[PDB]
Amino acid sequence: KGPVAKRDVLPDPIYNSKLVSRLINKMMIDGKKGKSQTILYKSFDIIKERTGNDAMEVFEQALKNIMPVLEVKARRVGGANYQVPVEVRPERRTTLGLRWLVNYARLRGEKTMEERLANEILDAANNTGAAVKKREDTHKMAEANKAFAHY
Amino acid sequence: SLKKGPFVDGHLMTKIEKLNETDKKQVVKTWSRRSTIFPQFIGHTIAVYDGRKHVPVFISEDMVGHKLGEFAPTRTY
Amino acid sequence: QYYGTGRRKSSVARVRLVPGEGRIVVNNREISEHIPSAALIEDIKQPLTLTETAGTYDVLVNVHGGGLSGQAGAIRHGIARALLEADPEYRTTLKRAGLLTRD
Amino acid sequence: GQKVNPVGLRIGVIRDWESKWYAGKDYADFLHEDLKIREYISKRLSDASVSKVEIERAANRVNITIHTAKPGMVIGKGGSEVEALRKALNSLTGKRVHINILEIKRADLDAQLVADNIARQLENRVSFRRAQKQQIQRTMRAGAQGVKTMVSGRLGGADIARSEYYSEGTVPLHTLRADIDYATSEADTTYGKLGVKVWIYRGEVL
Amino acid sequence: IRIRLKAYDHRILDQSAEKIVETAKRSGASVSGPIPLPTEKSVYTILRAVHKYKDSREQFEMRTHKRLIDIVNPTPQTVDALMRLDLPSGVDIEI
Amino acid sequence: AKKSMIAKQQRTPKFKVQEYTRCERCGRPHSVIRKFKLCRICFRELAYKGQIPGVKKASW
RNA sequence: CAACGCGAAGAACCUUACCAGGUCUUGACAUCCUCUGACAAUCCUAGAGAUAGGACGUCCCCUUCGGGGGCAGAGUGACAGGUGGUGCAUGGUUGUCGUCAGCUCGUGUCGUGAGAUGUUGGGUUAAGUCCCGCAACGAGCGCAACCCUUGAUCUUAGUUGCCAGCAUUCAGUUGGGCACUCUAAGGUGACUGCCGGUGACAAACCGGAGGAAGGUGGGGAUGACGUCAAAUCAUCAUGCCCCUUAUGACCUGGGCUACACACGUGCUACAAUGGACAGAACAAAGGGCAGCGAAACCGCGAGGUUAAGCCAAUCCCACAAAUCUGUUCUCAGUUCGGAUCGCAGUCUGCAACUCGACUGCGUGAAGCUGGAAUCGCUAGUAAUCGCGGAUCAGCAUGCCGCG
Repeated sequence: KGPVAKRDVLPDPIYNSKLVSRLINKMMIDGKKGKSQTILYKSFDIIKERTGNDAMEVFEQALKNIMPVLEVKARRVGGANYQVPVEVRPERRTTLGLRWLVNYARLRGEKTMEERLANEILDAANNTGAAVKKREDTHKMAEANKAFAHY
Repeated sequence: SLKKGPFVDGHLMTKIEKLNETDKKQVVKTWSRRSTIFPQFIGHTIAVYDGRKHVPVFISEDMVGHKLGEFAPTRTY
Repeated sequence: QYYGTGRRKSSVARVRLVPGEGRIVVNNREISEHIPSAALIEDIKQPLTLTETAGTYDVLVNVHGGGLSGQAGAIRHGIARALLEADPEYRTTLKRAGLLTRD
Repeated sequence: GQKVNPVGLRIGVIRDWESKWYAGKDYADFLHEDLKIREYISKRLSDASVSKVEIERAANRVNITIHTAKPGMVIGKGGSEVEALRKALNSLTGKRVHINILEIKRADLDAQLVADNIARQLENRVSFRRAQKQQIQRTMRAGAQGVKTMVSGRLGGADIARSEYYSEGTVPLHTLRADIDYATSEADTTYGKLGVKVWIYRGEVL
Repeated sequence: IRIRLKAYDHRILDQSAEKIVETAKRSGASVSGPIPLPTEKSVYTILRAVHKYKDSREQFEMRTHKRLIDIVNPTPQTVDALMRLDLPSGVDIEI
Repeated sequence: AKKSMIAKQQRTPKFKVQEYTRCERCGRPHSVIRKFKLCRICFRELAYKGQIPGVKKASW
């Protein structure tokens, strides 16, 4: 066996970014990529409107904040069910950040996914945020499981 | 039937006509649960074969809007 | 009259790259007349931007079959194929894209 | 579930259609008529040991090709046999019927007649070993790259019915181009019913 | 003037088309070549099993190759030739 | 009750609506075929036996 | 596992087997025997009809006069019927291991024996595929292979396909071209073909150019010996056993569709990626003769009337919806869902009452994401939106396929 390759589509006129393209690929339901594209466009527009700054930098800072450095992987060595901290590769970090962003944004609850994602990007740029709660919990678990930094 | 006209069996209609030309009389037995009730059915205590017996039923005025099967149950419990 | 076929997911782009100014006809329609959501319009010209062929060839196509996205993909694929068959000088550059998927 | 017969799989590869015509609005009717014709001709010539019978539709005329392996038993004197075979079909069908009779050389090679002879020998109380071995040797001396014969049912037992395999040579059923002749036969004995399965590999075509 | 063919036999239909084309061209009628019309096809699904085992299934294929030939010049000689032409029954020649 | 059922199928029905289909070879209702008017197993075996010029093994 | 959207690819009668009732007994169905000659076809009564009471009415033909070729009847018994039992007697047909890679045979050797050697050991592959060594040499069933489909190209051909170059058109409709998709035919092609490296120098593996195709290109057909006393006596035959004026047969109606219930499979819902309204684009495959049915009119509507065209690259089914651009509502058991529901209607058919679907009217709950646990999915796959056909007078959330 072994790993496998893959690729995506970068070009996006509204805040061109490969991570933005990956996010667009995410949050998509029922094969409706157009809905996700429109939602992301309108959310970035609302961000640019409310905050006098380019949404690209805000999104980058939100990703830098939510990205988890250490992952806590379970492992059952005997009747103990231990856990092992793990160093997350940048790809897995970005994917986990996207997952948490989307999930907690849709979990927040507002009148529109656009406003939900906008407020989530804001509460991510400002470390105080839902996805950052998940980040902090994961970091706490990794710290508590530091005893198994390496087998 | 929507505009082709109401529905009734020929033999049952002939029996009812023979019975009504002079006066309404003894039950008119028939197996035609399909037949729809007409104003002529009024006064005639028709019988319907529910599968094992004939149930005589007195057809009143308001019965015109139903079928004999509506008054002839079949399932048992 | 350079010709090409942008076969992609049942959507065929009967493209004939003839020398023109840069007009792109889709089933006898205009770009905006046919395809809203211009996010894909800029993508169609991806190879047209990789190689400088801005306004020297016209694109007359009769795209039959497929949705909007599949039609745009077939259009750009046929454009790339016809452009390569016309001038293979930049085939070394366009081999890193290909756009052939057998979808 | 087990293997499938090659008769239905080799069509289009090498074997041609046993029925060659293009019909319309009467496909099932002509098919049923031909089925009845085949049933009748098989029940009649069952003693004449006929292998197969092809039919061709000819615009209200029917051309029937018969492979019997023994002409003197299907045409005999020429007149009586042809009359009895053609007028009966004409009367039972309703239109003209033309008959052609071909003779199968090396009659010990066609699965149909091979299974027929094996079933006859079984019904004659012949041992299921002697008959099988003799038929296999006969086929092999007649010339065949491979012969497979299977008999299942009650071979003398009451509580258990089991199969028996006896084959020599190469019988590559999985090879598409094999021209394997396949046919089945039944033998109703006093102890029950016996089934004979025979598929013979005659050769491959390049 | 036109004539069509419909057959399930690939090679027989091909040979019949070639023969008709030759017979019609040898007299100088300039008949257009055999038009390769789309072949109509159908499929039937049947269960391999007898009673149980719905999953076990087979597929049967039916194909008919249709071709058209259109005459350019009247050439009654070609008409008589085609009229006196005898081909197998697997094509069901139709005018 | 098989040949009795076949005779009943062959009977002249009171109304044409009362008519039902049978494969004309066996007494198997429940998915008789129209195009061939042959029973499932019967049609399969006959097609395998070289008859039915039009039907052959399918592959896609 | 291999029963549970399975037989059964469509139960108002018919299908129908099962039951209440009215009935019959060379019988509903096929050979036998003696005759009397055509039966049918229209009409009244009982009918629910089976069936009779019956009337109108029987036109049969072929020959050198006997007879023969069917149909109906009138008598006799050989018989018929078995959806009656046995799949622990069977043929035939399928499911599982399993598309897993093993299962075997001739000769020779060893072991006094059951047995082993070939098939073991090393490398290698999806493979007991292949190579090396080899006390063994060869071979069969298998596996890849040639079969079909798709991915690219040369040629053969342009009408019922295409419309650019040309001229006309409201329409690809016309003259005109076969440039080109396209369709249907012959070929070619990808076969470790080539180079480097590794490996034994081999079999074999990684990378490299070409190319549509690189290491069985993807998929389908193809299911090795045998196991489950696996399923089918119901598709068919089947020995044995059992009934036979009845476990057989005809007909009306009923049941096969009942539910305090529980469980498999599927569809719809709980809403803001949303609900309703206005505008717009793209489809792929398949069917059409008592069949498919343009167009027009009527009707909110399902649909009805006249009817063009099509035995079909022509004409039709048949204007795909998701989707996009707008208007509007606003977090609520709601402008969510439409189930149950009353009425009024549409498709069919003698008749949708036990018993279809669909449409409008007025409401609208269960339901706001659902317990252990459990299921499918590695790419055009998951998810999801429509389209056509089987069974069919009329019936699909299931089946088959397509996009």
